Amino acid sequence: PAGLVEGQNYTVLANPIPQQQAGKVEVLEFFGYFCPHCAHLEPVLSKHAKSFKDDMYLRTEHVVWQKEMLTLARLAAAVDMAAADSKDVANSHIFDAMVNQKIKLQNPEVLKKWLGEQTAFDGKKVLAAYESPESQARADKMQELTETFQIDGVPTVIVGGKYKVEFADWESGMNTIDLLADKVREEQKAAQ
Repeated sequence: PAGLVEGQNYTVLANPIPQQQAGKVEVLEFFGYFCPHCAHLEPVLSKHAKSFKDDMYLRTEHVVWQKEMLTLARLAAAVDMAAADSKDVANSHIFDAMVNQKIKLQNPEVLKKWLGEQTAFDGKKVLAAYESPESQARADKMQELTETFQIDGVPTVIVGGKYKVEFADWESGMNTIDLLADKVREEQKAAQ
């Protein structure tokens, strides 16, 4: 009952998600900017990621559950691109705008004006990223992942491509991530 218990604090995916970086331990969060629980997880997870070892990284993917949602995935892509060095501020700003302010960032006309006005993070650079072909292809991939892996709830966190965190609350889930990361690290080394 202590530590990792399959079916209790984690489960194993039927089909693993390929990691972006080989030989590292990926922590993958599926989320949506419209999602209140995702906005609450955000500060916990982003803080915890500061503790990550050099062989771990946090990857995020926005779900696409309807055609209108692709714009939000393109925003997520743009933040990843242009705001890599201050993603936390950007996500903070976007969750507030969507969840608290009720701004329709899923509408490109609304989103582009809003982005141009942000400076707590580099809104103009994120706007440029949004307008780039990279972001359209990052967003298409998010839809593909959503459908292929049947991600039907957010937030969802998967470690090492295969271990889904079953959260009791956000804080305890961070401990689960650490345990799963060690499990992965030593699985991947034992197989090499």
